[PDB]
Amino acid sequence: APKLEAILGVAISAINGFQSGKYDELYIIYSEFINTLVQRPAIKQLLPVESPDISTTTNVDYTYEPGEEEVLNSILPRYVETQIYQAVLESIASEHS
Amino acid sequence: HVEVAAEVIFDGIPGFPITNSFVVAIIIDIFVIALAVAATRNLQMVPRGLQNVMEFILESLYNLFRNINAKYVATAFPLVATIFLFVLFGNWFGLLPGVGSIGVCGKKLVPLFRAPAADLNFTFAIAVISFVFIEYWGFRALGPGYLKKFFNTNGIMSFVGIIEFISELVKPFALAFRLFGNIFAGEVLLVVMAFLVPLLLPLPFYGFEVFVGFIQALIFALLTYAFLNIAVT
Amino acid sequence: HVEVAAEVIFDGIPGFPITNSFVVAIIIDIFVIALAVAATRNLQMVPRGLQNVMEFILESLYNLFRNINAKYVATAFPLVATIFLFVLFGNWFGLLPGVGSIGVCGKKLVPLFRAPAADLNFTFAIAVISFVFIEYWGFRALGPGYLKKFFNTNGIMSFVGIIEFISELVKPFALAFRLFGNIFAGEVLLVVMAFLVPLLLPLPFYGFEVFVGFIQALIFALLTYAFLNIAVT
Amino acid sequence: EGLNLVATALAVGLGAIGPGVGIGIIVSGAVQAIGRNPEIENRVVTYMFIGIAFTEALAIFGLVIAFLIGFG
Amino acid sequence: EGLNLVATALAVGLGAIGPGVGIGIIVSGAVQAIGRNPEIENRVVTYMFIGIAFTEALAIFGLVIAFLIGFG
Amino acid sequence: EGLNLVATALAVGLGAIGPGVGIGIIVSGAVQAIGRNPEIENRVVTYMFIGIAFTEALAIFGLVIAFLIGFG
Amino acid sequence: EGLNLVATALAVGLGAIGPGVGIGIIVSGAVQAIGRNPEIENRVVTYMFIGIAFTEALAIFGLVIAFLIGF
Amino acid sequence: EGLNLVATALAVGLGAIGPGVGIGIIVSGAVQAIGRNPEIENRVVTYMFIGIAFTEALAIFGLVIAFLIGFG
Amino acid sequence: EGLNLVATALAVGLGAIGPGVGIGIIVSGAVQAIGRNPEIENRVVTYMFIGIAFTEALAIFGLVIAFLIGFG
Amino acid sequence: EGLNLVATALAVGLGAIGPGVGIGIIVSGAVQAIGRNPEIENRVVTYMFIGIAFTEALAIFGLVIAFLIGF
Amino acid sequence: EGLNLVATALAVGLGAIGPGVGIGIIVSGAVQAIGRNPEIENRVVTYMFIGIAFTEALAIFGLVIAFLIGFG
Amino acid sequence: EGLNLVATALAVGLGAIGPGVGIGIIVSGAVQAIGRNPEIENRVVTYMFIGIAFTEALAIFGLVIAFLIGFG
Amino acid sequence: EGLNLVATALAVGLGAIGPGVGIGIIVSGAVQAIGRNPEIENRVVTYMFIGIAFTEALAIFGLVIAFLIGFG
Amino acid sequence: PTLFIAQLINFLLLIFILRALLYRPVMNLLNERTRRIEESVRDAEKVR
Amino acid sequence: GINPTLFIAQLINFLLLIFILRALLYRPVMNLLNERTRRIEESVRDAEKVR
Amino acid sequence: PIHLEIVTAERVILSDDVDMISAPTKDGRVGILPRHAPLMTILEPGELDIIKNGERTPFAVSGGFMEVL
Repeated sequence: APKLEAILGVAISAINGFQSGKYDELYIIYSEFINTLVQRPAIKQLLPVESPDISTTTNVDYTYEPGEEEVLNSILPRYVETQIYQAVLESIASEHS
Repeated sequence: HVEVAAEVIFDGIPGFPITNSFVVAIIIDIFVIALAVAATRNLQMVPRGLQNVMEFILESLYNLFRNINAKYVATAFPLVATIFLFVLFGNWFGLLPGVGSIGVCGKKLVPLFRAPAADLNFTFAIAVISFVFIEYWGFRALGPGYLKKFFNTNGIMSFVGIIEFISELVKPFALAFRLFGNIFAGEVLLVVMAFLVPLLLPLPFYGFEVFVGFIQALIFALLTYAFLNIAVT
Repeated sequence: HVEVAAEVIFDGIPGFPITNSFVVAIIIDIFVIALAVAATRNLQMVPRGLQNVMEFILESLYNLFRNINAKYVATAFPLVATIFLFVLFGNWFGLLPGVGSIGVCGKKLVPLFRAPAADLNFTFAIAVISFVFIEYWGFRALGPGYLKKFFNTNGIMSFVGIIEFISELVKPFALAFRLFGNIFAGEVLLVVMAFLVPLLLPLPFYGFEVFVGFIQALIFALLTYAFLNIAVT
Repeated sequence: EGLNLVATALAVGLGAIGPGVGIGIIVSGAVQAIGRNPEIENRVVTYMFIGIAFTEALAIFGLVIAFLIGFG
Repeated sequence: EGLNLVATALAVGLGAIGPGVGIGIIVSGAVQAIGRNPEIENRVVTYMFIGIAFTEALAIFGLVIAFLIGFG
Repeated sequence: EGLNLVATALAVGLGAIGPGVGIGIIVSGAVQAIGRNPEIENRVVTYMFIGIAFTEALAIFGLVIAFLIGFG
Repeated sequence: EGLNLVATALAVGLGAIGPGVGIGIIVSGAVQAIGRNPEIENRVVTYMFIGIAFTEALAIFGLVIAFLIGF
Repeated sequence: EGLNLVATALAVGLGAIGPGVGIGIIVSGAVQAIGRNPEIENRVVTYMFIGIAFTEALAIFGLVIAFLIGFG
Repeated sequence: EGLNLVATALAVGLGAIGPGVGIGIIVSGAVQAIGRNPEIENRVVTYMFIGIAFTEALAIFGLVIAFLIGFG
Repeated sequence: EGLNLVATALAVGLGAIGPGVGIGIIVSGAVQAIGRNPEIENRVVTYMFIGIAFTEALAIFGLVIAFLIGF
Repeated sequence: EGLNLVATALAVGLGAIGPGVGIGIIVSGAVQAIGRNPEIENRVVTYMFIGIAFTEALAIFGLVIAFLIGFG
Repeated sequence: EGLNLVATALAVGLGAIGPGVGIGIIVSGAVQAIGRNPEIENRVVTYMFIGIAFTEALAIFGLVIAFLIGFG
Repeated sequence: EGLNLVATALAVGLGAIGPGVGIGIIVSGAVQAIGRNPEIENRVVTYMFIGIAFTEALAIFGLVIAFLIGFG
Repeated sequence: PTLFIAQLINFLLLIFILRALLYRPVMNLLNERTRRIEESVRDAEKVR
Repeated sequence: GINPTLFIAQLINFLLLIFILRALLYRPVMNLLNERTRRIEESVRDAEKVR
Repeated sequence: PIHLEIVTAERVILSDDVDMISAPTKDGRVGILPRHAPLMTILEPGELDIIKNGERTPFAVSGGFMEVL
């Protein structure tokens, strides 16, 4: 049951290389948990393009107190970390199955 | 020799005074009616040319009024559109050559040959007709009316409400004066500024007038419909 | 009624005129000296009564001075405290009854009852002493210093150093005038407010002016500390 | 003498410049709010009219006084 | 000599520029908070009008003088 | 001695002050709101114009009174 | 000749101008702050009373001058 | 006694600061929206032209008087 | 001549425009900062008053002249 | 008399108030945008020039009057 | 002819309105910066006093001419 | 009677008052603008200096008039 | 008459406002910028001191006129 | 004098109102300041 | 009041109050230092006893 | 009377109904009430406050975001 801090040692380096231009796209391979009997590998894009399959829910607008750029720059590193954290945690469950 | 004049009549008094304001009012009425029938007689399911432009204009204003209010868009559409169409060509006629030059048949008394808005009689006429339309539909929609605005604090202080009466009485004057003030000044702008360098100077300020005259027509149209929406609420 | 004058001479000159700045300001100095002995004599580890009030006032001023500047918090503390204490006592004494009703025992003599800063000379003297203190402390801290005041050519601007020198010179006159103006206006305003509706009208204004004098007294001390900060760097 | 004439001219202009910028900032204040919170239009706009018509009043007081100066 | 008439016209006109700007900014100021916290309305509108009353005050003293010397 | 012409000149120039700056605010306010999102543009466009038209309403009062004094 | 009437007209109207917008900015300053932070009435309201008195000091100074020249 | 010359000078002057600061506000507000959302540029730029239209309209009204008084 | 009287009026009238709005700008800026950073409220209030205390100095400079003119 | 001297100075002087504040506001909004977004420089400056030009049009109108009245 | 008497008022009157609104701008700007970060306290305060000194110096010259016109 | 002395006095007063605030506006926003992204400073500085130097060009012409009037 | 006296008083006060408010706004923009961006504060202060240097320059041009009026 | 009596009456009325409002907080502030000083001194004395 | 003698007398009186205030200000400095020393000593003594 | 949800990357902390929120916003602390206008903001290392019928629980937030609707 690892914590988000454990994956920060890799995620931060990946994002810093992405920001510096060393890496132009970023991917993950994780053991997707389909069922207790089937654990197929999965590929997911990490480049934070967008996640609107939820139809942007109500798509309500907000007043970005720190600003458009500041909110964007502070949410994208967190979003990929959450995606990595979920994928690693999903892999752990798939590993045990 | 700018020869600026506030009100003119150009004789024409068989039995009663017929100012040249009526003369231009009629010729614009004839032109818009001639334009009206031309698109109407050649009615096609897929419009083109002259028919295309007429309906495109009306739907444009119709959408704007629907944005303002849609449940009286159709009822108020006749009055407001005529307000827009009539004055618009008047300003557009007011920019034709011969506004002040005409009159050489004794001072050079000039046939109006301009926007009728440059005379007050046009303005107050356009003012009250809107004002009674607001009040008539104000009583038609609100019923007895004066639920607010007539002291009787109902969430809004009674101190304000006497203020709106002096506002309702002044907007028809404001509506009358805005059409008069902007356009007649544009007339005096053209003549007086032509007094200095009448060649190659007036063109920028010219197109400024036609744009303003174009805007003055629509802003007047918007206000009457908007005031109708304000009165209804 | 409602008479006020900016010049006071009092009476009884023993070889030198004794203005109002020697009959009410001396009492303020005596009262200020009295506070330094009526509460600092029976000192205790745990302050209480008059001792607690004096300690709290001194601590608040020291903390405010320390926040403004800590390198010379105690270097100029006696100068700032004396100005603040004298001004606060004078401002408070100016609100006492009989300020303008004294001297009747023949026009009435405002002297011995006006504020210490009411006279334009006492306020000017207080600011001048503070101005010299800031310059002397700046001279002591910065040695020769006054590089900006020397108008030496730098990379900022060739015209710089003259306005700042003028502002530094004008700082004493402005401070003296501000103290003189604030006291004079408050005394005049209360007297003028008594001309019309003398009963219970100037209740809040007189009290507000007392707080204004307290604010001004602290501001004068802060401004003197600000000049020290300006002289610091 | 045109002492009444200048009095009319100054009263209308000097009494309207106050509301002149006053009207601008009010609705402009409202249009910022409506862009931020579109759903609250009917409430804020209700306070908009009782603001603008309230402000134009002082201009109206100048006008009726000016008309009194002109004839009265 | 219509100098009295001039004084009346100036007092009412010069009165309006003071509160008139002050009145406008408040409604713009109030509407922003309403777009922020619509439900402080029962409190902020109270604070809004009392401020307007202060703006009303500076207008009326001029108006009182405008009518005092208007009739003598 | 021509003082009436000065009044007319004053009325036109002075009356354009508040509306001149007020109109600058309103359109600046609207475009900022429109810049936030274009979906609400059409609705606030009318709210812009009705705010605008009230601004000229005060100015043209100075305009109209100028002709009433200059030619009457 | 009537100049004393004119002098009164200046003092009352013109002395109230600075505060006329000044009184606005104070409470218009508070409304955004209290709207953002509802629970800060303990000091913002008090300081807003501090500001209104100071800005109205100019207004009353204009008034008192008007009475002195008025009489 | 060139009193009318003062009127001509005054009319153009007060007619300038009225809109002369507004149009600065007009472009200042518009350009911020341009930077944030350049997609709506062509839509809002027309309105910026629409907004300035009333301003120089009020401005040249003074110029109308500035030349009318100078010559009859 | 009563020109001495209007001298007092301009002395108290003008010279109040600046600090009158000066009071507004100072505290309004401060109260905004108080809401943002309530913890440092005491420190900024000290700067808040010294900002004020300098401005009525400008205001009173009008009054002292207004009193000097009244008393010669 | 010399009133035409005064009118010339007032026209050039009081004519300069309008654009004087206006020009500063124009580029200040423009410089804010260019600092926020550098990519639109070719567009904002083009609009800033065609907008700022209208300010001095009012001024040069008065500036001409400063010569017509003088001569 | 007390033309010197009115010269006193406008001299202090004009010279106070500018810095009066001027120094208000510094304090509001300065206090706003502190709320963002109190770490820059030492630098800004020195710059804060530099700004007010320069603008008030202009007002000081209005004072000295007021004394100059008072005497000669 | 000294009207030329008045004329030169008012010309510089109006000539500087206009852009005097304006020259502040450009650099007040400038220090803000170069604050966000210093890399455009290499380019925006050219646009600013032409921005200022084109402003007092209006102002200094008022001085030229003042010099023109001070000696005929 | 006393037109020499009023001219020099007007020269000092008038023309110190725009620069006076210009000085207030200019450092206010800087203090806002340096607080948010302390890293480049030293470089931008130069522009601030460049910016102010023009402000008094306009004002001092008023001061030099006063000496000319006093000395003829 | 009528003005002198009115001035004394206004001063007395102002003094009573100002003292009543201030002393409610001033005494509480003084009590809080005295208690804070006493507690710190007592704690330091007790520890030593 | 415009009198050099009055200004000199006021300046001398203000200077005299400064010296009196200097002694008064000197006394609070000693009291402030004593409180700091006692509090520091109490903390040090308490730490030694606990250890 | 607004549904509060404190969700963390590891677990959900609290999901009850809240009267008032004293959020540590980047530019300056803001209050959030039952029907607050829409908002979504960055937080900074600070001390958030939740009011329960006059009781305050310091849910100090090392950092994150807050979407108010």
